[PDB]
Amino acid sequence: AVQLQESGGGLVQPGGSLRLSCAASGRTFSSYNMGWFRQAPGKGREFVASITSSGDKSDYTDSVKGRFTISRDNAKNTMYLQMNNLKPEDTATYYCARGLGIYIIRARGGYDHWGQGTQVTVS
Amino acid sequence: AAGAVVGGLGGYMLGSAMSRPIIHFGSDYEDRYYRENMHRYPNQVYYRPMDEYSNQNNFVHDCVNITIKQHTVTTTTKGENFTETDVKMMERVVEQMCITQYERESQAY
Repeated sequence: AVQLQESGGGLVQPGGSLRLSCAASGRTFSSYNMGWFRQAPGKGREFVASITSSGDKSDYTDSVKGRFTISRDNAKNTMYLQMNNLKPEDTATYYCARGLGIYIIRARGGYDHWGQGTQVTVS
Repeated sequence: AAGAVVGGLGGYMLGSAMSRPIIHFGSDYEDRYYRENMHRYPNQVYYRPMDEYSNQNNFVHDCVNITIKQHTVTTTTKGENFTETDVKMMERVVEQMCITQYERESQAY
């Protein structure tokens, strides 16, 4: 069973920068689309960004476009989320997930294999 | 609505066949192009339950993207070819039909 693990979370000042990582076990990382979601208390788990298997296309929720950058290193079984110009509204547990089907989508139903999450707190 | 699988993922809904809205593009020419070609564009949209999103824009983006992906696949096998203008026009009309669908889902809730 492929498992995913987030890291890189922490406490960061408004306007600051953090880079998250998602590491996958197994040997099929590059065969699947991947995504990042976030959940704050009192809210549900919501789309942040996604990237195709090859890296050829990416997608973002409107509130993070221009601030956050998703990428992947297919030779290292790792996805990243570079988060710049962080805002208080970005505070959440961030989860990585593996795409279902061949199309990257924004719906919560479009991914599985959720990690346990990494906490990001913007003062 | 009808349940659907697209691109190997289930959980989609396929809406009813709709009356496509007339779209304005800011030139009479493109308006008339649209009127002449709108039959080539979707009149049914693929969407997912509202509860799979935290906002309307994400619901509508998925609905636009997957509808036009599925339409492009199924119509290219029957010989269709879409130009850049066609794609732009499809994105606008499908976006309106997806917003209508979102409103229907949001009133039901």
